[PDB]
Amino acid sequence: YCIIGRCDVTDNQSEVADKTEDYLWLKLNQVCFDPQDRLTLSQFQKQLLEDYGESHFTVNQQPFLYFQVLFLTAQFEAAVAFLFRMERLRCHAVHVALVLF
Amino acid sequence: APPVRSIY
Repeated sequence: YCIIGRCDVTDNQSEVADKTEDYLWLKLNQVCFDPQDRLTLSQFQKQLLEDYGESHFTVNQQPFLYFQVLFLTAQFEAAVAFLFRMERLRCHAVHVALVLF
Repeated sequence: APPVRSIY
């Protein structure tokens, strides 16, 4: 219902969206464009990394999980710098920067 | 309260 109506943005529907990708997909189907019970890409993209930074998404020591969160929200610079710090994934982060360049 | 469990 609230995937069709883009409502109840605060309720993460955790009963059915238990994975991270299920959350991203749940919200990107809820973002809106031009006051209550409404979320926009700017709020969502900022809300995610500002409040729930790397710390929240890298506790499982899985780096790509956070990268996908930033890249699939149009925050390409964040995801590039972030992934560029993983000494094992420097190569990959430089190139995804070149492509964007 | 988003989960941190990656789709595996």
